[PDB]
Amino acid sequence: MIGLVGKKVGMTRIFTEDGVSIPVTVIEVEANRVTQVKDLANDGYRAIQVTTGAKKANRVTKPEAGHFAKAGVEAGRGLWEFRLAEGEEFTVGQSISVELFADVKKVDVTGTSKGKGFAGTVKRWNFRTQDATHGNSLSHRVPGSIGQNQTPGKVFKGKKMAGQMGNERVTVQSLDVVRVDAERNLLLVKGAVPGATGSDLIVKPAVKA
Amino acid sequence: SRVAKAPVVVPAGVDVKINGQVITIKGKNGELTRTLNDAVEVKHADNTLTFGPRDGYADGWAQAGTARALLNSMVIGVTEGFTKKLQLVGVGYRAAVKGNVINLSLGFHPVDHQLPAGITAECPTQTEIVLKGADKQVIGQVAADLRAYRRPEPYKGKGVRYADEVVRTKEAKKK
Amino acid sequence: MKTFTAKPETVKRDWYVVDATGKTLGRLATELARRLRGKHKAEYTPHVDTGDYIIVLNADKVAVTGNKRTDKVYYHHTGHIGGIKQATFEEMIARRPERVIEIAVKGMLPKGPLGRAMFRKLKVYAGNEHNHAAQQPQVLDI
Amino acid sequence: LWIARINAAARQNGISYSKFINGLKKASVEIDRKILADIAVFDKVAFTALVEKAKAALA
RNA sequence: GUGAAGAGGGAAACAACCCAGACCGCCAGCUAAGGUCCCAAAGUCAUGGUUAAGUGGGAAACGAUGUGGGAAGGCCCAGUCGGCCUGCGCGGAAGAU
RNA sequence: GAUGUCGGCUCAUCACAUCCUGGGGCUGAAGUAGGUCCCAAGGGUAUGGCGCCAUUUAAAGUGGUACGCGAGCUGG
RNA sequence: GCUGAAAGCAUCUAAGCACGAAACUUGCCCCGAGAUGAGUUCUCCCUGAAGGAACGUUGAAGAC
Repeated sequence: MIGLVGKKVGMTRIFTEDGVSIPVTVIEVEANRVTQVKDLANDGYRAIQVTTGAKKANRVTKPEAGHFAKAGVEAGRGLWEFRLAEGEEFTVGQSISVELFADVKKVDVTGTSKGKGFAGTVKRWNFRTQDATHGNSLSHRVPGSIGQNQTPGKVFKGKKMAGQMGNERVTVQSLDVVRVDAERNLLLVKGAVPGATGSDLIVKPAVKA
Repeated sequence: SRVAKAPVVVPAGVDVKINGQVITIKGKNGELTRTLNDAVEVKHADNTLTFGPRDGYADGWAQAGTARALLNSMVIGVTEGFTKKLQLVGVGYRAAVKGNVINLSLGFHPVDHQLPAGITAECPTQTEIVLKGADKQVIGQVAADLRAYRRPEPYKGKGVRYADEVVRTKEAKKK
Repeated sequence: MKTFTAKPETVKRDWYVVDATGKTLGRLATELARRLRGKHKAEYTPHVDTGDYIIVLNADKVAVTGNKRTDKVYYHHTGHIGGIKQATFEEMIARRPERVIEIAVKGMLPKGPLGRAMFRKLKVYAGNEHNHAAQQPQVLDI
Repeated sequence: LWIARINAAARQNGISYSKFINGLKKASVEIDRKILADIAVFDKVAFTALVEKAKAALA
């Protein structure tokens, strides 16, 4: 079924009554509004496309303004779309609230992780380190050997080396939901969601058991 | 060959619908159809279906022996039916016939399996099961379904076995 | 004087439809690759394409002889470190029938730019309804 | 090149290439392959008469 | 005998294997070794059989009711039995980008 | 008119003639624990001391790749 | 394993049919129309437009 689009705020703890702390995180959600509904007889898949937030008058181009004005809804920060779950039907202009997550109790959170730049091999792939004394010269963190001699002649595809690390889309599964506040529009979920503060997080019900 | 040439009497209460290579004997116990090997030429005459070979075909009478042999069940089992018997010796395994469902508990979870339409099971005693049906190939398969759970272990004979089957017990390793 | 060479601008091309129910693979692909190259015209020239457009229907109904139904294996290499992929005939014809025809005709044609230019003509379809009805193709019996 | 040209133009009329050359050799005609190919390209009306004569002379 | 001191065509590629010894030219013909379904010029040719293993397209001692043809038998009012010569097959048969 | 040699560190790749884990036949296989063979290469396979010892673990498999790897390190 | 002849019986097989592994194709996560087969849908502009780029304040983005 369909999820929500929110914004990570911070990380805090929650005290249960028996004296056990629970490390949670807080996701702020504004009321998502349905801008488009697709169906099988025109495209080939059933899915809804929603928006959230608010944007300025100048920064929105003309065709996006017309496309939003067809549905009669206000502007938004970004557009996302969720695959419909084969037997739900929702109209155009309906606002998807936060009350929907009062029963699922098992969600997965999808987001963009941090980015650590051009990180080396030891930070990326967890290599090991050569000796720092006993004659070792000009080699403390290099990868080392990378293959054979006069037989393959080529380094095989998929070799683990240096590169850009982080800034990748990722998904953390099987996170317990803890507290849903439909009056101040918040969602407190136990665990550690990916991404820095101020990003965009996608919350879906867990596709596994 | 000698089983092929013998005319088997096909009694009334049946239909002989040769719909080409396919045969329908819609009657007392349903139908059984199958593209018949293009070799076995069949022909309806009188209370029998005459099989011969068609030219250019390698098996010929070899396949006609099958056409008279396995489809002798087509002659007989429609009006007579067939009945199988099973027993079990040794206590500790329970398989119960709840309708078309068979449930079973053996010291393991209980496992389930299913019974087809034209098969009826009766238990005149707590240990003996009698199965009535329509087709030889179906009752043999449900026999392989029922026997495979607690197959007869050959030391103390415990398990589920047939009524007429013999199983030879032996010693238990003196030294 | 000289032997005439067939110019590319003045050439003419037709459209054909080939039914493939119950045919064997090799003795159909041979005629397809013969007509696509343009060897059945009296205007043949080995460096100029002169073939004919061909549409093939009922590709899933093609048949093969003997135990090639199961024994014949199709391989490809992913190019990666240690992977290689295989598939039998049944799984491939269940997944897609277009690649079975398009991998057999491809080997029978020359290699190079003219090979791809010739292969661009053939257009196979899995079912029995083609979407090229506006060009008025002629039914050809092979 | 010429052999393939004559072979296609002869198979268009219902006779393979080998029987074509066999019939022309038996009918005492010594036109070689270049003139045959050029005639087969430009004017089919003479080529079908040549093919018909070869078919008559073969059998 | 060939190469060294020899090109051409065939054996996928392949100095020493098979056919054959290049003075120069031409958009002419007949053949040798090898071949005629497409890549790649020429038979989807004609008559009678064999193989069902992709055998053809790698191999031994040994083994088995695979299959075609032939000679000689023992018993028998509708056949059965296992011995011999012979053509084609099957198992024996596991390598590292 | 030059193809740098054994062991160790870092990094691996592949085969199966299989050490563990999964499926079975036979057993001189009551059970537990075993012996051998058939199928199976997806994952894993220890630390110290001078071939052996001490102690863990389900396990501490057999092998080519210039007896892998010095325009990567070590000079024992 | 079931039925079943060639070989009157028997037989997992020659014809059809049912089970059967951390293995195989799916399933789970990510990339993905330079897939030249270059795909799909919604809106906007044209009888100097829609927009894009240069410049500036910069970032939990970053070697440029």
